[PDB]
Amino acid sequence: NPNEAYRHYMKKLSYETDIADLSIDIKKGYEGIIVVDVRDAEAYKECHIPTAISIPGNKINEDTTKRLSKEKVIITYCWGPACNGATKAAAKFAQLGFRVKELIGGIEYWRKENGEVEGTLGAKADLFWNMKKE
Amino acid sequence: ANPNEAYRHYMKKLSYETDIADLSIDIKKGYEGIIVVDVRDAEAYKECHIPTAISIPGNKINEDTTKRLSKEKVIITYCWGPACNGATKAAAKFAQLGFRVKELIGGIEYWRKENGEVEGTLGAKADLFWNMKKE
Amino acid sequence: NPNEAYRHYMKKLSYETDIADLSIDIKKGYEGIIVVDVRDAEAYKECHIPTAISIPGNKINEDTTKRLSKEKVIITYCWGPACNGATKAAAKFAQLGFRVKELIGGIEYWRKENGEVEGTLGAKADLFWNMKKESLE
Ligand SMILES: [Cl-]
Ligand SMILES: [Cl-]
Repeated sequence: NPNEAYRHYMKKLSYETDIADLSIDIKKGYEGIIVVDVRDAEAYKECHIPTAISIPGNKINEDTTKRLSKEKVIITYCWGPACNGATKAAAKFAQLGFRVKELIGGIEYWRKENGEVEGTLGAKADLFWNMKKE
Repeated sequence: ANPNEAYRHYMKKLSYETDIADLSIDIKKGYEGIIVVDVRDAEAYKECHIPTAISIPGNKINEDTTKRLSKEKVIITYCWGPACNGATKAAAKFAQLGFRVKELIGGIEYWRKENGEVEGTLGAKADLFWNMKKE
Repeated sequence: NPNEAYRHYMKKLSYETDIADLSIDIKKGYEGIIVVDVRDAEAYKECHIPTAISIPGNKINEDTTKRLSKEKVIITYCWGPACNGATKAAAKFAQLGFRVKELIGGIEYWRKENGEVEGTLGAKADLFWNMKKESLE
């Protein structure tokens, strides 16, 4: 029924955010969020989203987030739609008592949507995770 | 989890959405039990949209703009693609209006990547993705 | 609240797996999973994921799954993000009593993430589903 549907979509929206919404908070300098790149350290060093900090997914714990305020909202992101990293991170952040949303689209679509990137390689970095690279 | 719980989950998920495949079918056979609604900006629509689809910007979904729509048909909302949440937000507003709705995963982005035809001013010449930098 | 949030995220993962996780399973030779390609038979024969068996979604039932172990886990995959195949498939498998998870990204992102492909056309096969090829097949 309509009511059940409404609750469903709203709830789904409460656990996520898209490239468009993020691009606005960054552009307006909203400080109510902390953008966290949960991919590999070297991946972040080569290319990452503006204002984002690095915290590889397997490194999320009390020590690596001691400086993060529980008053803000954590936005996690991985490579893209084909990655589950952002989701695994969200669970860990949540377990640590944070309010968290996962970015849908990842850095892949942030770039496809013509977003700016920072890093050692920038727009020259690989668009996708390379399963064979390692 | 166990099969019983798994079955419920997957079925439920399927009840709130639909893919490019199922859409193309109802469009090919001219099914009229649906109303394809483009939620993106008015300009994007006019430039390139899915066949049989109407234009209703997400931020404009309300009683006034949905007065000619029949609660008898099923609403199918769609935005740019996997990176957009428009279709989802649109579904909530539509369900809030007492409608029966489903969001289209893939957006018009995959409708094209899947050799789908489009109508509009620029047609297949329109940009594939949303441009953050465009004013 | 954090508590509910944790339950939500954990449950979402319990019904899926990604390219990365599957690649590690294929490489480590894990036998606790059964990769099932749910697309059209022809598509599979042309290009599919290593160690995966062909079982078209519309052809899933007790006859085609009789020789599959219930002790393992079924991983379904369709073309990609814009497909519901794997999800419809998961449901049927769950109805048959199997433990199952769907692969997000499908074969599309498997190949994009530089994955190996086996089949007739291999890496030369089409990357996306062709809406027109249907009438022609
Ligand atoms: Cl108005
Ligand atoms: Cl692409």
